[PDB]
Amino acid sequence: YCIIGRCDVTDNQSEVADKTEDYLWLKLNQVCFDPQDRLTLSQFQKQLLEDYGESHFTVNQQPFLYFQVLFLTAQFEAAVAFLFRMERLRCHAVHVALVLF
Amino acid sequence: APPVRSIY
Repeated sequence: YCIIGRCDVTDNQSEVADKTEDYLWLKLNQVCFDPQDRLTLSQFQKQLLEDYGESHFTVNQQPFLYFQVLFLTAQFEAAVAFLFRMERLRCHAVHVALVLF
Repeated sequence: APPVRSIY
């Protein structure tokens, strides 16, 4: 219902969206464009990394999980710098920067 | 309260 109506943005529907990708997909189907019970890409993209930074998404020591969160929200610079710090994934982060360049 | 469990 609230995937069709883009409502109840605060309720993460955790009963059915238990994975991270299920959350991203749940919200990107809820973002809106031009006051209550409404979320926009700017709020969502900022809300995610500002409040729930790397710390929240890298506790499982899985780096790509956070990268996908930033890249699939149009925050390409964040995801590039972030992934560029993983000494094992420097190569990959430089190139995804070149492509964007 | 988003989960941190990656789709595996």
